[PDB]
Amino acid sequence: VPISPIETVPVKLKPGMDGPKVKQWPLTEEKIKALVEICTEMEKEGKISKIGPENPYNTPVFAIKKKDSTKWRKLVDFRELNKRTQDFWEVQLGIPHPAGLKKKKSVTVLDVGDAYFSVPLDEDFRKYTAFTIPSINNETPGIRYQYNVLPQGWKGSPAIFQSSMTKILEPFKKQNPDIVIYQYMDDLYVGSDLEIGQHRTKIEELRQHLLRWGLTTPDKKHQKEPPFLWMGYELHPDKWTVQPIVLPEKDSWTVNDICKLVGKLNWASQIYPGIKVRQLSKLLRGTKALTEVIPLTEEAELELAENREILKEPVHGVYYDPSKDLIAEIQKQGQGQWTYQIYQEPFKNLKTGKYARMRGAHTNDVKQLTEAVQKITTESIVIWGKTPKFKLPIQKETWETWWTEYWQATWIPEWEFVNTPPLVKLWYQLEKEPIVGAETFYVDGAANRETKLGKAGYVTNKGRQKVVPLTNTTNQKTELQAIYLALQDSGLEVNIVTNSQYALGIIQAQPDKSESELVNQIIEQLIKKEKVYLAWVPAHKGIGGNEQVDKLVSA
Amino acid sequence: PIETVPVKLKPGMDGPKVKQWPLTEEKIKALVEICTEMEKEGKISKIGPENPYNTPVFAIKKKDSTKWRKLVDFRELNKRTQDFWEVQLGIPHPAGLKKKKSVTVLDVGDAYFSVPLDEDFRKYTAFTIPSINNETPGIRYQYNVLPQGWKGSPAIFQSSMTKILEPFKKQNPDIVIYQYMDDLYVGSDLEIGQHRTKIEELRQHLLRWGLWMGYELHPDKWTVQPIVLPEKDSWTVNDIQKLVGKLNWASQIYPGIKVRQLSKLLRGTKALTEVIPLTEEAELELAENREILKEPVHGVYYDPSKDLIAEIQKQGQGQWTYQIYQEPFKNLKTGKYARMRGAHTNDVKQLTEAVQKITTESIVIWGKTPKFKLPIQKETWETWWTEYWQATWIPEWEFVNTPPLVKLWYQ
DNA sequence: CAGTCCCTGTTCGGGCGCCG
DNA sequence: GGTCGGCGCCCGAACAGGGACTG
Repeated sequence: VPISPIETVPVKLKPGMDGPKVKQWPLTEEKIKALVEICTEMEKEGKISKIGPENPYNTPVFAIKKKDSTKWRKLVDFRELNKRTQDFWEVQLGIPHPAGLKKKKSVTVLDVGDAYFSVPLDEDFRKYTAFTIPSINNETPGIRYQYNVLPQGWKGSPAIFQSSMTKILEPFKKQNPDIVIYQYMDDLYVGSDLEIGQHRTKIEELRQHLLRWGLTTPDKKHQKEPPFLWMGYELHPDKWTVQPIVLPEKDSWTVNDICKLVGKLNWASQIYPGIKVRQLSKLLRGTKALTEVIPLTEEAELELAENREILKEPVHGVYYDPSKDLIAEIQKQGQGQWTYQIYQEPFKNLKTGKYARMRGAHTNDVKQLTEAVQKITTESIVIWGKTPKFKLPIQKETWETWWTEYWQATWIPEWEFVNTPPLVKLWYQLEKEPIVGAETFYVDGAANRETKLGKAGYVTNKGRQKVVPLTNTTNQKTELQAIYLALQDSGLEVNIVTNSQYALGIIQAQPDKSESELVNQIIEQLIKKEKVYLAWVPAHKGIGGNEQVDKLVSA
Repeated sequence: PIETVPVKLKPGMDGPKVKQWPLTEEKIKALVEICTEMEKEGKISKIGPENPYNTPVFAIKKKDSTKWRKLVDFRELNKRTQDFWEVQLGIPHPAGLKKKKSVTVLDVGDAYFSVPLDEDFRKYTAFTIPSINNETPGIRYQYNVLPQGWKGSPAIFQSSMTKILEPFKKQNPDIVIYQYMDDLYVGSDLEIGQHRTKIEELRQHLLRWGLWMGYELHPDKWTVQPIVLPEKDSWTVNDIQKLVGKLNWASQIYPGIKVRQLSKLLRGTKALTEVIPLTEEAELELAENREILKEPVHGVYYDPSKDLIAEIQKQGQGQWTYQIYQEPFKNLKTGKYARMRGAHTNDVKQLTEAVQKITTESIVIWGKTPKFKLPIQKETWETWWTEYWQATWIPEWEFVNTPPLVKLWYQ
């Protein structure tokens, strides 16, 4: 067996474990011919070699069809080998995005044919990649081979190829610094500001440089004229767009069909602005079977018809220009949904997106806006390496009031106010000092762990009083219930004294939405008020009427 | 031609496996030039995916510094090698460093590159440099010398460091020199003028052996933040309720606090704004409670075997309070920071500045870095904290969400 | 007193999308 | 088909840690 020009990667097994010893699956006669034809061809090219009875290892093997081709792909079920193979640190940190590309004069895209089969495997590791190929007869013992290159299906093949491919490209990038080479597996995006004359030469220099190491660049996969097909996009000299997305038109929707629908809508949201998957994702909650048929809700049918109409019109993204600033603008779409656009010139979007994660049981629009700003920031640093300037639908005084008074550290980068309704504001403000001439409500509430029964009420300074019995409640729900009573039975200005750290910790965060209906009713009451002052006192200390009302709501 | 000191991990623990976080353009360009230069000098060398270990890397700029500085987040590797730099090659902490009139910090991290690293331990110093828009895969390296920011580097270099400082310690026996991480703390009671002169002598004394910077401290002027009660002449129901709630929380620290007579003034269901005269038995309970807050807490002393824990509370208006403790309510030190960089505009910068100041004090006083309880959301901190870091060490931290109770540490 | 439970937040397991 | 790695989303179940009440 000849020596490959590429240096090999030393691979070990985990300490104290032996190679795989698994029996072959029964294969169809149409896949048997597809494997024997490929195995006898890879043996002639030095990619697999015969082995005798001295190799006590074996692993299953099969083959699947290639998309839009009569050729077959050989895959090995290395599930047992991957468990006992050493762990690898993947070098593929992410996925490149076309919005991060810069305008180049000449662009060329090429693909290396049979990428894994052109990189050698470690000499001492070839013994563990032993497999059997069944013949057309079950009584024939079959031919046993072992891999000399990177097999497809092994957990170390992609990590080894990406690092081996980078080492070959480094001397070319070191001699040609101005050439931009986007390396992703076998796909090579090569761009340059050189003239179209010298560009073809550098490409042929690269096709010969890669040829010296056993990497073939077939002219079939060679691309010289736009639009280029790269990473699932269509690269035009001035714009880009995703390859055509096809949504299923099922008359009866299953759970797996919704997952394919949500998955393509999330993929479409990167350039198609305004895609919403709120009511469609509500179909996946609390469901068990993937094949279970589920009818579309009225709010889900309306959301699907809107996403279908957005995909009718053509959209396109531009390329990144380092000479001009980066701008991101967010819009409050639905309840809990946010959309943003990143651009450098008006209406020329580099990319779009959406943020809709619900964090916590109680939240407001300012918190969700801050979470969206952070998602856009980290996403922008990945693609462009810088934080964009933000145009946020929140008044400058609204934000200044929020972060200065909040007890947690919060901050938003350099931003400016854009007047695009609906605006984000704080729906109520708790006073910092007690309100003079306002009725002071001493509220309290308790419950029994066994009977699930409790009381909730208040006592004021003007003699006002109320106690309400509650069924199937807890200590926390009663203390929230006592504050809700004081809000209902008071004027526009009211002081409220409670001994509940739980109820106080929720209201002070100024929420405008909650998963609890009792909290949403407290919020609606706080919005109707003009001045609300909450205060906390320790319980069981005989404080004010908080001891008199504790005794009334004890049972 | 230097022999390597063998280093092993703690028994039953694998190496670090921490992913690299996204880096900005100015940071990636600064790391490529530094690593290419370090690779040319043999300090580091490229590796491949057969190394399963990785440690995050970013770059900083110290206070009033133009030059970038490479920084590795060795917090995970330092945990998995804790028995080395404490049991075998520990460093004694001088208790007199905190009593000096002036203490200066020197970055001596460049000296660790002179000592080679054990071959069997190089596998754990792996780190990956990312690329913008994932243009190229990760460019992985590993260290061939003592890495900056590793707690095993000052331990191995300690024997070499003492022999370099022996001629200087002999001429100046009253100067205290402590070494923590890549920093050298030099403290003396000399006047500020001749103090900086003795530093330049030590800088040239270190340059002749193959090694700059300077950050001045004054531990004798470090003040504590006690719990103080208001000095009102006219008390309302709301003031007394806030006072009782504050004294109820303070009773967890000072067991002698009583609120019996003060709570008796809160018998009736009175309005919050109504003025209440203080009874004779309540005026004495308040004066006695003020005296207990002056006394030191009983049975509070630093335990070297216990970790330090620091809590920070955002007080608004550029004010930040903090407490350092090993056991709850046994605070070893309290304090308050005001008018830091980023005040009245950036909370994350003020918090990043506060953590660095608290950690520096924890090194001068006890020689350890505390674990912080940060009043910030995890996603908010992990997005911006690297933009404001100006120190060569990184403490450990967790995130808390404690709404304000009774504003105990600030009036 | 240590034991629960009421509440809330985080982490991970698993499905889909997309790329090679 | 039921191979591998990466990244993103959505969900629920399991984990986990603090506060108020009870033998």
